[PDB]
Amino acid sequence: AISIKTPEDIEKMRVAGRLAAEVLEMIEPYVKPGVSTGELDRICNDYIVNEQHAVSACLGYHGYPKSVCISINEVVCHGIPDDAKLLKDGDIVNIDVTVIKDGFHGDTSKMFIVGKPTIMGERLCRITQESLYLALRMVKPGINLREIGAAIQKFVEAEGFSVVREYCGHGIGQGFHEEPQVLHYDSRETNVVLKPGMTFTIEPMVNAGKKEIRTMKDGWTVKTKDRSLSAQYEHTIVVTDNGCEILTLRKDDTIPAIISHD
Ligand SMILES: c1ccc2[nH]c(-c3cscn3)nc2c1
Ligand SMILES: [Co+2]
Ligand SMILES: [Co+2]
Ligand SMILES: [Co+2]
Ligand SMILES: [Co+2]
Ligand code: NA
Repeated sequence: AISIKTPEDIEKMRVAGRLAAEVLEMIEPYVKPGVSTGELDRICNDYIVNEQHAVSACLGYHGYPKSVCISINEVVCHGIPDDAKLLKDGDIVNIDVTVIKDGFHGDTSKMFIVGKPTIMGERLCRITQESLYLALRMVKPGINLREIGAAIQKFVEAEGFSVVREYCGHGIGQGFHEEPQVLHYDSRETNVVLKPGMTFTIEPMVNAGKKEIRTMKDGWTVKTKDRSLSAQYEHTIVVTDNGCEILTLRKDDTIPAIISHD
């Protein structure tokens, strides 16, 4: 559009964003060696539907068959939960949740390391999260999204890693994937000035190796071409008069929910 949310709209996004975040806090103790991604997905859907009184935006959307996306190791994104896929020590696992409540969407993802961490896994997860946080700290009215993507890329590359090009952040509200596209790297194509009341996600995908990615024969599951590890974190935000408010913050986040400039 780009769609500006009213205060009422924003309050409903606060509620959907909290619910999405709560799914991620809930699922954590279940993420252990020997659990399958299929069970994790069931637990999440059961929780969203029967405790939260909400629904998964994933389920049925363009025919997607499950309720969350679960992406392990070299899978970059859109991993499909499966009863036969079991987690094991050292795995890094992204769970991407999107909840609809009262017509509004809340979208967020985080990494989990399973059992005994490996050093590359810990590092990649930490740097990815730090790249999301740096971008969040830049959001305010007047800024251009190009600057934010540029800053993500500079940081990630300086840390020896690479930024997935083909996937980005997005506006969100009564629609799951709204304008604008929120690129996580510098592009001359990008020119979006932020205004208060915009709501969008930042969701960098970072590869320990080379940025290149291959989609699977299923035209969907995405892996890293060099089979390097890939990590992602995502938050949903609203642009405020002097900053942003994070709508999907968790107790384990180490960034304030409200960021203020001046
Ligand atoms: C579940 C179902 C359909 C989904 N379509 C998206 C998507 C489009 S651009 C970035 N993400 N993600 C999905 C997750
Ligand atoms: Co997606
Ligand atoms: Co998401
Ligand atoms: Co998203
Ligand atoms: Co360490
Ligand atoms: Na991954």
